[PDB]
Amino acid sequence: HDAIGGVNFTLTQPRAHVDLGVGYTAVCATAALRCPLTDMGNTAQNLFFSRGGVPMLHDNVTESLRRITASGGRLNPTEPLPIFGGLRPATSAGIARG
Amino acid sequence: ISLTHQLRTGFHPGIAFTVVRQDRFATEQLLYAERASESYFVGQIQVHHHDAIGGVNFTLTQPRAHVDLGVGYTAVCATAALRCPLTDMGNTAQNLFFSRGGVPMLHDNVTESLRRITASGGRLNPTEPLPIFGGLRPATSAGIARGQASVCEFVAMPVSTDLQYFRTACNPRGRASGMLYMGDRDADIEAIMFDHTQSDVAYTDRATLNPWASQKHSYGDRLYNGTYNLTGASPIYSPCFKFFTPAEVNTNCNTLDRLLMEAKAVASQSSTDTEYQFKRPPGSTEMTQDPCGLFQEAYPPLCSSDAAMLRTAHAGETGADEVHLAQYLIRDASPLRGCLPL
Amino acid sequence: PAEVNTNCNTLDRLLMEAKAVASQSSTDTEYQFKRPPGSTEMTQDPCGLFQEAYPPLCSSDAAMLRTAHAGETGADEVHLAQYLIRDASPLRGCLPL
Amino acid sequence: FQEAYPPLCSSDAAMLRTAHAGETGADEVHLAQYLIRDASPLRGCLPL
Amino acid sequence: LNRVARAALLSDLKRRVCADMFFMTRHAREPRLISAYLSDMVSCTQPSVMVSRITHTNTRGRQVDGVLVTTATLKRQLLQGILQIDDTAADVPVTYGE
Amino acid sequence: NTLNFVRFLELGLSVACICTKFPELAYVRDGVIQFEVQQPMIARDGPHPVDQPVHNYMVKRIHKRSLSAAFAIASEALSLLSNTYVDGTEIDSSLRIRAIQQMARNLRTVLDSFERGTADQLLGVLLEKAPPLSLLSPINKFQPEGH
Amino acid sequence: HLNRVARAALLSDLKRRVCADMFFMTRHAREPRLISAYLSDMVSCTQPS
Amino acid sequence: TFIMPMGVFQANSMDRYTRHAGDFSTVSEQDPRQFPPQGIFFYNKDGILTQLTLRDAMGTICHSSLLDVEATLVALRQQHLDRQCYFGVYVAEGTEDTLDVQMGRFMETWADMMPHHPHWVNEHLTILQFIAPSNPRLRFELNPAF
Amino acid sequence: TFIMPMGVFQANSMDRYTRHAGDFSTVSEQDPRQFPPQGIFFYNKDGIL
Amino acid sequence: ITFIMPMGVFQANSMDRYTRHAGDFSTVSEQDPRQFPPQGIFFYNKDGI
Repeated sequence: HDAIGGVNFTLTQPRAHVDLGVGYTAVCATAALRCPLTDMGNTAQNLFFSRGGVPMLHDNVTESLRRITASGGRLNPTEPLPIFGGLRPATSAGIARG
Repeated sequence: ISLTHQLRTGFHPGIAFTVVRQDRFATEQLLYAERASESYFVGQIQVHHHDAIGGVNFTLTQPRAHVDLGVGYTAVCATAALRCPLTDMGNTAQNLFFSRGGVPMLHDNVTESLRRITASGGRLNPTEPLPIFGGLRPATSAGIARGQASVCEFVAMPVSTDLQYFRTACNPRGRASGMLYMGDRDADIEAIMFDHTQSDVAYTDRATLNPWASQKHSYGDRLYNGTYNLTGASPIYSPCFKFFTPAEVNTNCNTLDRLLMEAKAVASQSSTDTEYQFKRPPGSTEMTQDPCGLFQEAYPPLCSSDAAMLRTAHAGETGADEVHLAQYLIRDASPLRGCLPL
Repeated sequence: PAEVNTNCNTLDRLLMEAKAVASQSSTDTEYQFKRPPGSTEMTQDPCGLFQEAYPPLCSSDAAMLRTAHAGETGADEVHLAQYLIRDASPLRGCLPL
Repeated sequence: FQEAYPPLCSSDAAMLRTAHAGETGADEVHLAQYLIRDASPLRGCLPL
Repeated sequence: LNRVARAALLSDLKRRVCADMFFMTRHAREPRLISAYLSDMVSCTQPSVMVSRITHTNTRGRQVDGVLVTTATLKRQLLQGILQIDDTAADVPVTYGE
Repeated sequence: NTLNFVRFLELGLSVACICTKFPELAYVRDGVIQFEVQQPMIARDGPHPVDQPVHNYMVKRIHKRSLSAAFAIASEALSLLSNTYVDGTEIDSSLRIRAIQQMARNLRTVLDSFERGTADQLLGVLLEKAPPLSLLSPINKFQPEGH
Repeated sequence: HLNRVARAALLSDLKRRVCADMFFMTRHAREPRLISAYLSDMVSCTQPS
Repeated sequence: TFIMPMGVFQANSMDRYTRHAGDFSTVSEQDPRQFPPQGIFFYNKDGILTQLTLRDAMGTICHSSLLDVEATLVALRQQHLDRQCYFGVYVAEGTEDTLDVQMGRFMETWADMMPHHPHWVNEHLTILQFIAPSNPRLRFELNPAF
Repeated sequence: TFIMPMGVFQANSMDRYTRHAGDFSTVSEQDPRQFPPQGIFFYNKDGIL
Repeated sequence: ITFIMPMGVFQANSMDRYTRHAGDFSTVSEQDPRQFPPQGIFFYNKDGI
């Protein structure tokens, strides 16, 4: 395969396997516990990321409700509210403990 | 002035303080090294004959060189034994009148009376003549103490502050900071440590523990931060200078490698020839391993808001009741758990 | 309601779902997003094949969450109207307190 | 030079004697009195 | 590493450095655990180049693998009941090589 | 640094697999393996239905996977190898030999990667095959036969 | 070549040696792995001649 | 480096709980565990409690540095400021009227002086809500004396 | 997956018992524990409350 | 050696109104000699009493 300025060789080899055991021929079991990767934190799930439900009749009410939900929370939709977007939470600074 | 009146009288003005105090301990180390840790080169001796009082001085000299011929790390040192504590865990009011340069008060008589009442109630005081063009050294000590006088600095903070913060390894600034938190850009060492539109990293539900010593130009930062240099003339070491001062940055190396680089024995920042834990004297070269300096943390020792709960009913272990009504007992969390008996 | 075929017996199916099912979260993100497309991480999943959850050490008042003995945590069940749910998750003796 | 040795006390020793001879009174104190204690050499010899 | 792994590693590292600090005077009463982390210390450094002709060996002939420098008190605590002596004499090279 | 070559057979994990070569593997559609197992029987009386010996016929099929590794050559290496811009002087012979040393030192590791990675694939498949012990042990114990 | 940190505390570290451990024998009739911690560290110790 | 809080007062009423009937009481009529603490007591280098109190902080707080706000103002003036109503921060002068016409005029103007809610009325906030980053007033709270 | 009930109030009167009379007393004339709870307290990854 | 010694001493710093296990040096009624100064000096001479 041609790349950079020269060539790249990709060496491939097909192979296949069969489980020739009548019963179960392998057993795994968790043994030790390492550091927990996640945080046992308190980050309330924000339901304002979802679109599709019947909206409230007055738009200002919905906007005020979203704004008041934003206070006292970490993850919130970004303020520009990008139409045609993922409504992803705003990125933050460094992570503390997972 | 009213603070003078109230703090003397026994009144409790609506603020609270957090103390910070730096201590030294003598420790015996433990080193391991592999076979080809250093490629070592030896020169050839040469002699200088130098005239003397009546005769001659021969100074034999020889040059040599050393190289690290190891791909990884070939030597690991670990602090092993706790020998004697070196400095005093005293109750030390830092005196801020050692600093000159701030905007003085209008009436010089009031400033003089304030200096008298501040040098009052305390040890370390500008000498009475108040020399102009001087270092304002404290009234020189007579015989020495039991340990180098370890200065304790105070930081203001609101009264209703969550006490649970101090029962673990906390940070005096109130908002945990440092270089150890990175990953996407380079100019985030400032966003973490000063931007208050973003939550605190450690306690990820609030901006900062106290808003009087965490923002860009708050009281605590304006008074202790080294970049403003307010206590420049004061020879007193400030134990919380290392928490409020933004460290210089080079992002070329990844975080783990840089952590290891900072982890070795950094040069001393206190005094081993001057008796009040003065600023590091020029030309002083003592190598000191410095934990809780690269993590920006301070360990809370066994202290209680009251002489009450400190000690309990079995002739052995100390008191263990955490909080009773409005007093409190902060159980020890420093590395000095099984040492420094009671 | 998980999609199910019922041709084979219950125990074999129980073992089939017992393998390390593929992950349904994210690892490199700071907020535990949905499973990113093209990520193949194989993780064993208990309490997902039994449709159950384990309650951790929780209480309605920080006062009873700890006892005054320089050691273990409190264990009283209900004081006046608060509560203290003793830990029953598999992490009884780990996760230092 | 300068500093000091001691043993274990109780003054209302109406914080002194109930039935032990061993390790008994150590939380400093009971009502309004003065309950001194213990830090020169020998712990636990010679029962009372 | 990604952010999350680094943060978890960081918290674990902080816990470790707060715990494993004065190890020779805190856990002085457990000789077996002392030998349990000395072996961790020895097996945590990478080796270096293997160029040599004559090396430091014991009387049997087994090549040594490092040097462990202490204070006399520490040396005695280790020799008393923690580490086991292998040999009391050594073979040492007696030339530089210019 | 001289990397050490690992042969898959020397590893203790080799005891768990029956390796065999098959050059025409790319033309296999559905490799099929067969079983025929009979079970014993005991005789009883009373209000029990008289039973008959049973036979079982089980059939399994092959699962196909693959292994791939890469191998790079810079442009200057190709230019030196093709002899397109050679000047016939001792200066470039050293460059050519450097390029060839790079190529060979590279190819050795590339070939070694297949040996080193067959063990990886075996671990992967064994993990994907093994039910947990905590379930398998009581299941294989507290039911005598089944149904 | 030390300063006023070692012997100005000659009464603050030594007088440790003014507060723990002591004159051997006979109240606690009950202990062999420290009785030779000033017994098994005071008999043989340092520099030669 | 060791750290200790001194004047911290547990505001929440549930936190001022005692572990039994009197698990710290008196003989006097007023159990003065209810009074806010004023000192901190820590074991010295020596096995010694010593005393650090509020009064020891006078070497740090009663300096003139508590009134050096000028640099803070200069720094604050260099950010983005939005036009806000000036109801609570403006002082006028009289117009030698009957003090009734003045009040009527002030009411008429006050019908629309404020297009929003003033920031200095929201004192109902609890400490947790005040600290939270969404609070707009947080960045304006720097000195304890200003 | 961890699950914690959060605002649950034990409705029946018999269940709101105290194991001792003086268990958690206060200075207020009304015990601030009869009120229905509003929060849940648990331990973080590092032991932080 | 020398030591020093005592008659009832007093504290100063007003920080000790605490309690642990109790019904106290108090009767049906109020304030005869108990909110008051300690007693004094006594001792305990040769062999146990």
